[PDB]
Amino acid sequence: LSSIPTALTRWTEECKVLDAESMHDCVSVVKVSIVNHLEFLRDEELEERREKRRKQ
Amino acid sequence: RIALPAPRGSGTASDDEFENLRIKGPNAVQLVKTTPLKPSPLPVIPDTIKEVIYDMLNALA
Repeated sequence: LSSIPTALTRWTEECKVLDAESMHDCVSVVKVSIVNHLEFLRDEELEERREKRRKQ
Repeated sequence: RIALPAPRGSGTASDDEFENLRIKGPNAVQLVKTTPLKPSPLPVIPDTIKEVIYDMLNALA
């Protein structure tokens, strides 16, 4: 049932209790590593798409 | 995966040049798409986690 709290809501409670303001800092530190990887793969897929268009 | 917006205009000299300006531009809208589901196998539950779960089930009775 939807009354049962989801894992993200339980983790949200945990985070609040254990780190209200340091969550943002961890989001920033982890973001720096995620966005660089996803943008690298975005640029590789974009190159692949342009190449496949040219090869067509 | 950060999303790729559609090819704005066919043509590499002009359209793809300004498609790199748009998609890779400092100011952009990196929407997200998920990858296709990879077939995750079930994790084997450790025995201590089963002596934790079983003790509650015994507390039912």
